[PDB]
Amino acid sequence: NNTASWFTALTQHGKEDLKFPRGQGVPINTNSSPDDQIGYYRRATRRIRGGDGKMKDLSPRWYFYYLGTGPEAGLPYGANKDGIIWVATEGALNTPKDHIGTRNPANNAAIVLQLPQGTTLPKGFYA
DNA sequence: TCGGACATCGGATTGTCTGA
Repeated sequence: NNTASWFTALTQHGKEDLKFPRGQGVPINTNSSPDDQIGYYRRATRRIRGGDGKMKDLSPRWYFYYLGTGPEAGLPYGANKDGIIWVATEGALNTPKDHIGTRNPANNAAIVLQLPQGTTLPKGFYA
């Protein structure tokens, strides 16, 4: 409603869940420092009614949140939770990114998620 | 101004229109 990821989601089109090699996965963001570049993706799988009136489960969306923000703001980095994967630029600081926070869609459009050139993605995520 | 309806999932964590 009024709290969202700063970024569009990575859509999972295949069987493989999202995951990244250590050091990879944090979006580009000119308002972020390297110390800021740590957080998680959270999976959201929606069940919706199609135009034929039949229900269907859409491809999962994985949204990025900086550490200590968003729906799992209280989770420490590395905590095991289904549908949460952790990412950090090497050397990022293990502190909540309060000053970045989350996005209010009434005030700001999402940034289309950009990963660093050469980032590895699992099959079924489109690059 | 702003809440809400609705689309067909693209972006619904939006886009678009518009009644109130």
